[PDB]
Amino acid sequence: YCIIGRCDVTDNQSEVADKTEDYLWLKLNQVCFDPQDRLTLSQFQKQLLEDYGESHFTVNQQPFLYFQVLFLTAQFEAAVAFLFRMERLRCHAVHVALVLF
Amino acid sequence: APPVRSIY
Repeated sequence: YCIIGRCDVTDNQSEVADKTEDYLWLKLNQVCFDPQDRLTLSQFQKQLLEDYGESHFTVNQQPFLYFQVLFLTAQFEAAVAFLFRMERLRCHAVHVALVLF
Repeated sequence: APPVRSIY
């Protein structure tokens, strides 16, 4: 219902969206464009990394999980710098920067 | 309260 109506943005529907990708997909189907019970890409993209930074998404020591969160929200610079710090994934982060360049 | 469990 609230995937069709883009409502109840605060309720993460955790009963059915238990994975991270299920959350991203749940919200990107809820973002809106031009006051209550409404979320926009700017709020969502900022809300995610500002409040729930790397710390929240890298506790499982899985780096790509956070990268996908930033890249699939149009925050390409964040995801590039972030992934560029993983000494094992420097190569990959430089190139995804070149492509964007 | 988003989960941190990656789709595996």
